[PDB]
Amino acid sequence: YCIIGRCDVTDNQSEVADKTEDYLWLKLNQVCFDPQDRLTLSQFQKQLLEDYGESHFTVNQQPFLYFQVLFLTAQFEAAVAFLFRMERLRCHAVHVALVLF
Amino acid sequence: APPVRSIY
Repeated sequence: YCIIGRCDVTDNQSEVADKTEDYLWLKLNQVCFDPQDRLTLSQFQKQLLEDYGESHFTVNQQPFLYFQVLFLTAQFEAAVAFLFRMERLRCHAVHVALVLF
Repeated sequence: APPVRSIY
């Protein structure tokens, strides 16, 4: 219902969206464009990394999980710098920067 | 309260 109506943005529907990708997909189907019970890409993209930074998404020591969160929200610079710090994934982060360049 | 469990 609230995937069709883009409502109840605060309720993460955790009963059915238990994975991270299920959350991203749940919200990107809820973002809106031009006051209550409404979320926009700017709020969502900022809300995610500002409040729930790397710390929240890298506790499982899985780096790509956070990268996908930033890249699939149009925050390409964040995801590039972030992934560029993983000494094992420097190569990959430089190139995804070149492509964007 | 988003989960941190990656789709595996």
